[PDB]
Amino acid sequence: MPKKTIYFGAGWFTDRQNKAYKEAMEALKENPTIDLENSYVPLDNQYKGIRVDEHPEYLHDKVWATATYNNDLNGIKTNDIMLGVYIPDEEDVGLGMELGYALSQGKYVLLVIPDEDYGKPINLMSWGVSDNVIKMSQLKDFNFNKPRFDFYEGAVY
Amino acid sequence: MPKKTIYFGAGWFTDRQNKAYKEAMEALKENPTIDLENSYVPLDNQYKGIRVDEHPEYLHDKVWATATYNNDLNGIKTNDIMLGVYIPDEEDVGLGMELGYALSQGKYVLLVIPDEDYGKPINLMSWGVSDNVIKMSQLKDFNFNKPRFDFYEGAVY
Amino acid sequence: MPKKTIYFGAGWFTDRQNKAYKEAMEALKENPTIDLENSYVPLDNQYKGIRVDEHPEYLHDKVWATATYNNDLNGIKTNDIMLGVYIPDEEDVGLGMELGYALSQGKYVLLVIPDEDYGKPINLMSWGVSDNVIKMSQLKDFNFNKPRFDFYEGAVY
Amino acid sequence: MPKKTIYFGAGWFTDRQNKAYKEAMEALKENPTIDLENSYVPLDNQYKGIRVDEHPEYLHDKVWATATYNNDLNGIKTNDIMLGVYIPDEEDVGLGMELGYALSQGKYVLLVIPDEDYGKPINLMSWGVSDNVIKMSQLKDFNFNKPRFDFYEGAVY
Amino acid sequence: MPKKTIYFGAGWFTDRQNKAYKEAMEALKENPTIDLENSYVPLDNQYKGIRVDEHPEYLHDKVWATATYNNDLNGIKTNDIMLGVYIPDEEDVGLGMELGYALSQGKYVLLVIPDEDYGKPINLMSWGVSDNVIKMSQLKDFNFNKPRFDFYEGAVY
Amino acid sequence: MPKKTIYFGAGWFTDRQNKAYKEAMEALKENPTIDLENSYVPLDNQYKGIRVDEHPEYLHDKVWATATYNNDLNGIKTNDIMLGVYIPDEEDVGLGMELGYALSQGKYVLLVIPDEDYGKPINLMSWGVSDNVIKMSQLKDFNFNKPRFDFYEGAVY
Ligand SMILES: Nc1ccn([C@H]2C[C@H](O)[C@@H](CO)O2)c(=O)n1
Ligand SMILES: Nc1ccn([C@H]2C[C@H](O)[C@@H](CO)O2)c(=O)n1
Ligand SMILES: Nc1ccn([C@H]2C[C@H](O)[C@@H](CO)O2)c(=O)n1
Ligand SMILES: Brc1ccnc2[nH]cnc12
Ligand SMILES: Brc1ccnc2[nH]cnc12
Ligand SMILES: Brc1ccnc2[nH]cnc12
Ligand SMILES: *[C@@H]1C[C@H](O)[C@@H](CO)O1
Ligand SMILES: *[C@@H]1C[C@H](O)[C@@H](CO)O1
Ligand SMILES: *[C@@H]1C[C@H](O)[C@@H](CO)O1
Repeated sequence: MPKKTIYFGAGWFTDRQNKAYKEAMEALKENPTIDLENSYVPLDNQYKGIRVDEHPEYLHDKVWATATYNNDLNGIKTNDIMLGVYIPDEEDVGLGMELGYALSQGKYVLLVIPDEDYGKPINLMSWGVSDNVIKMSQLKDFNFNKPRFDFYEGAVY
Repeated sequence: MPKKTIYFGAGWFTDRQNKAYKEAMEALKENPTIDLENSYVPLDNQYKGIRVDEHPEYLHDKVWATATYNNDLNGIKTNDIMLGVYIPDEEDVGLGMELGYALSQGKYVLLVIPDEDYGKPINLMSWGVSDNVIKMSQLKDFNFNKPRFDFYEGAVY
Repeated sequence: MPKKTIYFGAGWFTDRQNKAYKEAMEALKENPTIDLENSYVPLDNQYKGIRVDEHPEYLHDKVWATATYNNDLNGIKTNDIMLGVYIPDEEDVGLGMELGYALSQGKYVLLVIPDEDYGKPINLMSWGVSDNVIKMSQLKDFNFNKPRFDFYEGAVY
Repeated sequence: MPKKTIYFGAGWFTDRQNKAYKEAMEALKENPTIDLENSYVPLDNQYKGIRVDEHPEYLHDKVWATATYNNDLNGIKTNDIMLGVYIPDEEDVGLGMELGYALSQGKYVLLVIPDEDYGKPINLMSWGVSDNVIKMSQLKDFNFNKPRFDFYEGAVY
Repeated sequence: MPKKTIYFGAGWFTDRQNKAYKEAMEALKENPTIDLENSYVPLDNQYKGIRVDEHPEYLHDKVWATATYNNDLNGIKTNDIMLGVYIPDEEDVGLGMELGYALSQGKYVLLVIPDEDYGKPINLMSWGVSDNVIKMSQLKDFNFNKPRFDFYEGAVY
Repeated sequence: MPKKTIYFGAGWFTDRQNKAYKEAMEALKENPTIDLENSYVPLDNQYKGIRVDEHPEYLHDKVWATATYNNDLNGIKTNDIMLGVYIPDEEDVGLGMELGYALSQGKYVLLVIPDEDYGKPINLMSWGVSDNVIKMSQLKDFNFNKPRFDFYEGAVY
């Protein structure tokens, strides 16, 4: 098969986020239309190897912030597809921004929602930016060579 | 004497959001470089007048959603400036998306934060999309004819 | 009192096209939110004054074509609003292209259809690019300072 | 060889359209730089499997129209190359729009004209959006890995 | 009576550059379609007032560079028109970049060349990005409300 | 490995330019993440085979200039990556423009500087457009499948 690369848009700040993250990453490893090795994973592309957790003084460093912001934008713009791991109860402003950038860069925008949450209401603008929204259990078999437009089968506020 | 129009980006989903919203609107009324009458306020431009809070039957109507999403994008693209009323503790995914769209449409992107919150950490991607970020009490006097790039005097996460 | 400029998108290749053209121009003269004098009219901006109808020697001149094409794109990109005078039975490929360019340049895209034709089916892609579609008799009073998204009250094919 | 995907921009509303469609599709099947399987063919991507011919009531459904319009845009934006099967005597507004969108998305824009019609006049804006225009008989051997800019060897009005 | 704002694109690194700069600024002061007061002049918008010529300690500060680069992009994107003061014998890479950004932001791109140099060859890519190119002595009277595409009356290389 | 294509942005007007050109081309031949055959090399894509050196009358031909400019833009837009061979002492306005276009087209923008010059000051706008800047000796081993954002380790004016 041909393979496409993605940007792994996913929060890592809550238990539900980290669960969905692990699940989505596992689904991508099993999906044969995805080149995960050459995809952009934010958490493995930390500027200069420095760990924002082990040294939180870097959250006042404007150079760190500039480089990290730009790395993410670059990760979106140089890969085929924008993936948003999306928790309806824990909606993320950063992801929202990235979705808007992905749209502007002409990328397919795919949201993935945990099966337990699929159907719960999501922000209108999330509903609208997305080209499609699927459940976590569909991610391993999603054909990224033939991405199509569809509507969320769920609520929007 | 020259005046600019804005898109009023703001959540309306919490008490702090609604407080900041009311404050920002009052600041705009007093700002002599702003034409507020010809500006786009999402809450007054929802398809058919309906708000999914006041009429929850439209929470699954895809026509309402399509038209409302598109009207907001149109409100961003046809106005001079993008405004984001921004609560650091209650960040909004919808606004995040709109910030990214505004960037893509070449708009000055100004965040306004309540004075009581100015300085609190904001999402890196919000920090990065923004051209500038000011406090609520600066909004009435901000010169929208000479908008400049500046860094938030505050943290990111 | 604020005024917007437009690009006058319209075919001039049939009797119905020319009729609608004349009507739309008269409506614009009477509309107080339009600065028609500073607007771009393709037919008056062809390279060197020449019209391939009035001087068919320029039908193979690539310089004339380059300059005229570029001037039209420039006329779209430097004006506030994109207008498409639109005959459902005599749709125009050139205008279609210009609608797509206008979309890409972040312009409000307004179709105007002769009252006698308003409601007739229009191409899906015209329906979709457009932000709104109105009847000729609405054009003189349309408020270009507060342009909104609306759906055609009519069919597509 | 490396292979590129396309969007199959072609009308299906006249005898000449359907002839050129069949020919262009055959040429693509034989072209070794094209991955036709993973290309976007509108007519095989009808929303929800519903047949606009067998159920023409869906031409008043705004959801059907929204999804179909968006699928086409998505088909253009997620594929490498924009292909416009172009009949000079039957110029298509929908294709025109799609050409403008393709330009905006940074795609190579290739028009293909039946050999019997190559040379006949085409709209200036079609001439201008295109990066190249070739005859149907050149399509099977076109090297899509090395697409180049050239001018139509033909008239433009 | 309507006025446009500009971005003052110009090198300041040679005697001819500085001469042309002074001349162009004087022309703009006298041009009644230009609002010079609300226009963006890079040299007066450098981060913190500092010029790497007057304070060379900032020649390795990445914060100064980030903010100054971003302010210039912002100055281009929030003003109506892109101006390039252009010396054919002393072409400037920085201005070149800014011309390309201006193009991407849908701005009219006007080059102005000292009368003594008008006609000398200019880089092809400068020739191509530009919408028009005029002589210094035309700048005071140029009608920025009706900007049109025209070709340089001069050579390229 | 997956391979990416590039646009070979490099002047050919000085001894230092031609040296860096030869070196960069050699590095690309040895880099296994690059498909050089299907990359766009300006100097081998001269319009219609005509040699601007052997026939310098074509530098007044507007058709030659139109086609050549458009070929370059096309070469940037249809390839994966923008490469700028960059001489700090011989900065090129044409390259600058192309860098701005590449940014606008969503491309990774890589500057390459001869090792003997790496560290010398470069224009701010060059520093800013670039996603990364490396030395000639790093080009053969650069992983174009995982391009990342970084800052020039050098001066900027
Ligand atoms: N029902 C909704 C939800 C969101 N928004 C837009 C406007 C606000 O700025 C932001 C709120 O999340 O997104 C909207 O217009 N209507
Ligand atoms: N000779 C031509 C052909 C087309 N057009 C542009 C302007 C019209 O809106 C549309 C007409 O097809 O395209 C033009 O300016 N000149
Ligand atoms: N230190 C610098 C270098 C360049 N520029 C911008 C503004 C000029 O138009 C162009 C000069 O090279 O680029 C700038 O603002 N500051
Ligand atoms: Br830390 C960090 C790294 C990358 N993206 C982010 N978005 C918000 N915080 C972020
Ligand atoms: Br039905 C239909 C489907 C897809 N594209 C179209 N353009 C005009 N009608 C269309
Ligand atoms: Br000749 C020539 C060919 C291609 N690009 C160029 N840029 C400046 N001169 C050029
Ligand atoms: C960008 C990376 C991640 O997807 C989000 C977190 O807020 O921002
Ligand atoms: C988009 C699909 C097809 O190419 C045209 C028909 O008008 O619109
Ligand atoms: C575009 C091709 C080359 O890279 C430069 C020369 O000025 O312009």
